[PDB]
Amino acid sequence: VGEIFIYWSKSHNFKREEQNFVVQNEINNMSFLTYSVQTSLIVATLKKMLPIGLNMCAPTDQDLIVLAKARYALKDTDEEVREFLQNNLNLQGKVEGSPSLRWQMALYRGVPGREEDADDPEKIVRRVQEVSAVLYHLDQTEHP
Amino acid sequence: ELLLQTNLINYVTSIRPNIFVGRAEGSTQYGKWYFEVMVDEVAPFLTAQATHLRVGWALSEGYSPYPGGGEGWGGNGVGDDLYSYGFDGLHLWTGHVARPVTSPGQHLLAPEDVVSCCLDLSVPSISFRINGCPVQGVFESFNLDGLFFPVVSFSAGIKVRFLLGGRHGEFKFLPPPGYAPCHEAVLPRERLHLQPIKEYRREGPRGPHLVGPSRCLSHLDFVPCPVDTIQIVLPPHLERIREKLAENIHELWALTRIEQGWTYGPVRDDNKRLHPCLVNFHSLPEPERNYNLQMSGETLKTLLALGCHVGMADEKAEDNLKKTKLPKTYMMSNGYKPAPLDLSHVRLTPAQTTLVDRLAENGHNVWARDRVAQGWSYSAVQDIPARRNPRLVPYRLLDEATKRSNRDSLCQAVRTLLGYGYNIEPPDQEPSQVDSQSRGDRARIFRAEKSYAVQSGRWYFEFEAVTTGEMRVGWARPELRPDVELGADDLAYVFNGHRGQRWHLGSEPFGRPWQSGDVVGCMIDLTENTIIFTLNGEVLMSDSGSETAFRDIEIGDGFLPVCSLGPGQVGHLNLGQDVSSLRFFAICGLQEGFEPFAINMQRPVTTWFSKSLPQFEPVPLEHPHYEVARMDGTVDTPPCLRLTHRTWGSQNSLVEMLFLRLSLPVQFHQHFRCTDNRDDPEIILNTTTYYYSVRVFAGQEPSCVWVGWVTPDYHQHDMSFDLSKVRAVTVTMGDEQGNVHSSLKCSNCYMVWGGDFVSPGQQGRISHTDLVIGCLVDLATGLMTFTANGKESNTFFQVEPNTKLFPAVFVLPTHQNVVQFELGKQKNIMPLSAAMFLSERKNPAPQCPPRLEVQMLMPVSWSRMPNHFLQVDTRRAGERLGWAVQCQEPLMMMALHIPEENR
Amino acid sequence: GVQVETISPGDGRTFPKRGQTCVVHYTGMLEDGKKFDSSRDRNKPFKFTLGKQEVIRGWEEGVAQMSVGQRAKLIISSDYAYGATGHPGIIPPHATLVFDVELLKLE
Repeated sequence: VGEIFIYWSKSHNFKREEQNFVVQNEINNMSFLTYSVQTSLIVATLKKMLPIGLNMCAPTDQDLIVLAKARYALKDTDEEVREFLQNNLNLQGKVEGSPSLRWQMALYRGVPGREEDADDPEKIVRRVQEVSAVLYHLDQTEHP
Repeated sequence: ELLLQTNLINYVTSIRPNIFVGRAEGSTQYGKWYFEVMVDEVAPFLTAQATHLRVGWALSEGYSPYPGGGEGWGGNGVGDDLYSYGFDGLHLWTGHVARPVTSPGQHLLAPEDVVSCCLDLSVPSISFRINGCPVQGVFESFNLDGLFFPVVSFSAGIKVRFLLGGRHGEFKFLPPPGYAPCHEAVLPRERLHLQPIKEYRREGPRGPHLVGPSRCLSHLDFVPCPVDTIQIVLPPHLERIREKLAENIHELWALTRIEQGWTYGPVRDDNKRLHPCLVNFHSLPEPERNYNLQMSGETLKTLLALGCHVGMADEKAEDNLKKTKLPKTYMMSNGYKPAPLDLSHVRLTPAQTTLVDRLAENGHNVWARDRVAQGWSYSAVQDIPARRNPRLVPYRLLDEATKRSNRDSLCQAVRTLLGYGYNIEPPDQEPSQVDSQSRGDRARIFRAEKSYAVQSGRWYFEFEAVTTGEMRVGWARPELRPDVELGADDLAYVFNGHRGQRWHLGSEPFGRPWQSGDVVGCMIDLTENTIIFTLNGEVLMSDSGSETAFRDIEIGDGFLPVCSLGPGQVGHLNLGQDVSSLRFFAICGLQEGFEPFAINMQRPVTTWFSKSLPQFEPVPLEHPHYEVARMDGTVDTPPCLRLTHRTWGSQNSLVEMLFLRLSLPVQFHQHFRCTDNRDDPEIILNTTTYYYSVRVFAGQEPSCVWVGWVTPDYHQHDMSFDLSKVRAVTVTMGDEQGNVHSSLKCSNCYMVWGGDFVSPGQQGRISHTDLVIGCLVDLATGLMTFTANGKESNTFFQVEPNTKLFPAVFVLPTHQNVVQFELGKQKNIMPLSAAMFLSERKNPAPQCPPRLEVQMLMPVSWSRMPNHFLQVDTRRAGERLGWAVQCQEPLMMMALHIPEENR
Repeated sequence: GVQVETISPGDGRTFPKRGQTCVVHYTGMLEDGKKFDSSRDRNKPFKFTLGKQEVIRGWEEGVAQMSVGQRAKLIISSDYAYGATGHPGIIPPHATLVFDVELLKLE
């Protein structure tokens, strides 16, 4: 769903085509949820799936997510952001830094099975790059 | 007397069995009651303050001792107000006054002491016995406008046992002749046990539960009030049926008898199930057939009286009606088969079923009224010789078993009517809003302390609804008022999920109602200025479909978690100090970036609640309706404090009882003395009499004004106030053989009704003159007198030394100009200022300093909740040991005492 | 003050004798009912020897009438109390004093 939303944001014809479809068919997006960018199911579905995506990002990764969002603002390719995170594996939110990263991290540890994960730097970069891209494009969408 | 005083005091708590007894005209309740309390362990000094332990009686409505600080120096228990009457081994306690009482071998309640309490509601009187030895003192002539219950008040360090008789504690001494064990007063629908009183808090599996007000019975709830039926006149077309209805009900009755196994026999042998009346209704004896014919006639007459319209519809159906076949086995020695008319076709409508309920209720109430007139009374254990019955209670209080046992017969009767083909129109059930309570003042509001107000960020908290009734939860501003409903003004954004509404400056449909056990998650996002509610993790949406509940919220001074529980409601507020305790934070809010409200606090968040104890507070300078003017003294008038009604004679005008006092009291001396219009210097400088007047302005009906004094512990916000509502009691001490030594009258309101001074001719017509009522107090003798328009009145009062009295006026406004406190004087009589202020003790010139001001009684006020509560263990020790109450862990508090107000 | 009213009974036999040292707890209140002193607040019994005029005449005469282990209320008139002078800052002039006294032991 995130890749589809990223396409919706990048490509620009797709926006007119979605809008024309919805207006021409007079299908009420509100009925499905329960015309406008908010009504657009492409962004609504991703906003609904987003928590499930953030849930695979450990709290320590928030600063890396911000950095990756900065790169995507610089208009770097996915590979460029992947390499950026790979080399800047450091700059990772430290638990002692703030109490927030303490209680958040404790709760996150609490979830069963979240002990072997985050062992793989490639895994961390995967997840940070993906969620950062999604958040960046969602930002552009929500604030024109 | 000027600086605020501090001291450490013990927490005190009260425990009662669920036994309630009272008196009312035509009530079904017995008058005399008896119980005992046996003391197993007492630590005289578990802390630096003496251990508290008092036993006695209290009145249902009014005895509300909240944990913490109250009257006097806190630690309020039995006898610390005029609603309870207690005994502590050495003193009789009432009105926060302890009066020593003689007894053989006096001593403070100690281990192995048995206190026997007797309550005779006929006199009325309360008496005590210590280890069987009479206590030479009695309470009498107290108010009887509620239900009385046994009570023990205590501090930490006790273990006692209620002995209520029967299987709930065997009495150690024989009850005095005529008194009944208190275990007989347990209502049919309830089971005996020990409970706290007016609790706003309790423990539960996951933490503390907040509790709303408890619905309490009234002494008038035991008065059966059936609808009159003698004035009903039976119509002929109902009369024709009356007979056949009697026969049909008899057929059904005999059918049930034989089903249960009744056989026909000449005499009442229930052991052998013999039944002479099992013979046919036609063969039934004439008196009995007629008796049944009556009950039928009463049934139809009640149908009419309720307002039901009954009319013949179809004679064809009546003809079609066929008696059901009866098995030959059903033939008993009666030589008859009680054939009932098969009414299977007949269906009852829901309104008809409610009607059946109403008929059953009316019939039972009529029966109960008749038995009460005979002289019967209620009792958990039946006693035919004593005219005590387990059913002689108004229908509403009966257990389901008997209620259905009656509804069955009534429903069969109405079935017979419908089968005979009668249109049965229930009355139009015109709505009758009971409004028994003030809604704004009823539901208890619990909020976080103001210092926790959040002005930025994204905050989350949870509220589990243990019950499914009226409860609201959300975010409030720090200046939230305690007497307004949540969300009725702009100071709170809340969600009320009994019907699914959002509340802010009014109601709007939103979300869906919860069910028991549902957890509402409240989120406030101050970066977006929004408020969101989730029910069991799913965001609640408006009808429009918006996810948010409120938008465009001004930050102002911040927001606080708030909830309100209506009567009989229970909630659980989880502010998230233990993030694992939250049940849906992960599901919704954690990834959205909301933080639990109390995530990083070392200690639990302090809360405040809306205490419904009326208290006197200064009249607000911006009150929408009431204005007070400080009038300066002139050459011919003294200083005055005048009251006016700003919004009189207009739409939105508020017209209700107003209870006013003056901020400062006059205090009587410690010891009372043993047994042209210019003041005479020596008389005026040696007088101990002080004066103040109240001018009721012309147009203000004197019949709506009460003038006099109140003591520091007046807390009655009675919208229908009368001098008969004033709390009063008499404490009488005597020797072993009577010979009363003293009889003191105690009260908290000393007033004269303005209607006493209205001329009999003037009555019924508005006057054009002012009514001036002067009040005189002798601080050296304890005497209080009143004058009206210069004429001395017949009302006088006597108070004890050290008594504090506030000038007071209770008025129902009927004009724009209502009343005026005139702080003047009389010849050789000093003004109030001379008694109120030490520096003016010898100054005859009237004054009204800034500290002297008008205060009004406000019904609700904010009160801090203790962070820790006494741990009381209550359990049934045994069928002979009784019900044990235990409290062993000490708990103290630092109390700040306002000297002038004695609280 | 001095008039003594029992609260809890003592042994009823052993009474203080001149020269003995009495150990007590007490809680002092003005006749109005305002606390002004308490040994229990300091959590340490007060010890005094009869006949040495260490305590006011009210105590001297009252504690002498209490048996060991007895708790009692002593009501002391001003004349037997600090009297006209009044312990400045604590006791107003011409004040009657009410004490709640437990006589723990003699020594």
